[PDB]
Amino acid sequence: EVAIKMVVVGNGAVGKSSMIQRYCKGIFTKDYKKTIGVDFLERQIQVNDEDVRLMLWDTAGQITKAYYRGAQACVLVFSTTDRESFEAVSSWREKVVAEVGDIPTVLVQNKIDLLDDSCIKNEEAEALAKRLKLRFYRTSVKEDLNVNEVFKYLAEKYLQ
Ligand SMILES: Nc1nc2c(ncn2[C@@H]2O[C@H](COP(=O)(O)OP(=O)(O)NP(=O)(O)O)[C@@H](O)[C@H]2O)c(=O)[nH]1
Ligand SMILES: [Mg+2]
Repeated sequence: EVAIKMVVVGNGAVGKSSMIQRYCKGIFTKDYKKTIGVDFLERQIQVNDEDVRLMLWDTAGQITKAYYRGAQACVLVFSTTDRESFEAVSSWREKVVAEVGDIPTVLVQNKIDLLDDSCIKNEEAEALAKRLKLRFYRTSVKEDLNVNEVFKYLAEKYLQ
């Protein structure tokens, strides 16, 4: 079994904990509880012909070097309804790079079910993905849309 440590970063309330808990535990709740300390969740999946255990590290976005240390893949998350979270993506990217260098990374626009309150045009999100040279997924944790694919992509990229 191959273990992969993955970090998930982004501004407060973008849905980092919701993403991780949906992926690992299959649930979603509407109430916002800011993450306390660092929470460790895991999921065992199959990639090709190999058992893989994804070790997902969760912490609040509003961070110690120990959180990033040894990270092998990274999700950069912003929220459909939070322009500041989108503007902060580059800052989060550079924070991760400064800690661990070049690791497989993916850009995620979460809360896509709230498109009526969107603060980011589709073309702006895609322009950011291109400028950062990152694969881009639109997710809804509430609807369980594309969450599995985000983590599968990172696991496949690490193993390749
Ligand atoms: N409509 C909708 N709400 C979502 C979605 N994902 C998360 N939320 C909501 O957004 C709020 C914040 O989610 P949470 O996962 O705690 O965010 P976080 O990035 O972990 N925050 P923190 O950095 O403070 O720990 C919660 O009210 C949660 O229900 C989504 O895809 N759609
Ligand atoms: Mg959280």
